[PDB]
Amino acid sequence: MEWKDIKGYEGHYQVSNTGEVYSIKSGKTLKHQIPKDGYHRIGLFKGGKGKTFQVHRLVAIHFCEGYEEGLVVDHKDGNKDNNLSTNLRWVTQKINVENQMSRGTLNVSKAQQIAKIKNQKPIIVISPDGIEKEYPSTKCACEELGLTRGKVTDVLKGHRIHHKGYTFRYKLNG
DNA sequence: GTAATGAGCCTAACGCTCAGCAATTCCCACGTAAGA
DNA sequence: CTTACGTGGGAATTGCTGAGC
DNA sequence: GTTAGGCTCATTACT
Ligand SMILES: [Mn+2]
Ligand SMILES: [Sr+2]
Ligand SMILES: [Sr+2]
Ligand SMILES: [Sr+2]
Ligand SMILES: [Sr+2]
Repeated sequence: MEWKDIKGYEGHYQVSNTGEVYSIKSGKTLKHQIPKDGYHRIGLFKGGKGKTFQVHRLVAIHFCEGYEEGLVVDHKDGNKDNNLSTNLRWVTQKINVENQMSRGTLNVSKAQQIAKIKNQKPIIVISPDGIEKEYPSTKCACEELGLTRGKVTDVLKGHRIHHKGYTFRYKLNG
């Protein structure tokens, strides 16, 4: 098990390729914090003030060739508890995602399902006769009243004053 | 003693790349009324 | 006849969203 | 994936 001195904290702490962070003045080795996001963190103190660090970055920074600005540390096996240096590697955020893609575990349908709902802006229609009705979306209205979306939108933005006799205005507050 | 520190624990944010769908932008086509 | 103006389509863009990193 | 800051309690220190 290889040990190296934590750069910028030499003489105070040390790190091992297995993911162990040892303190010299404290005598013992810092216990890993494992939050809800599941990444092991620890706090390193320097001159009274202590900062929070990610165990896997510390390992990667000290035992992994490939570090370049903006790069991100990846856990090859997806096991965030496996922090051996051999399981980590400096990768490009694009590449880290492409891997999820390959494994087919990147989820975007959940966002889409919630966007189809959340992108709707309630509008108010005004008939030539004066009667008004509030619809859930410009789309919904156009369909019910046989209108064209491009048009209805133009009126809503003030680019056109009316369309097919009706006029439109957004429903504010809600 | 009292007080500055260090180890543990947590919460809060924010960026990457994704790809379906509502909202938008706006170039076009037509019929009609106005211009030279 | 040659422009303008008033409509009404609809094709190509934007922007939003929550997940697993 | 990434960083910051907060809180508690013990450890040490010593105003
Ligand atoms: Mn990964
Ligand atoms: Sr909405
Ligand atoms: Sr919205
Ligand atoms: Sr365009
Ligand atoms: Sr004439």
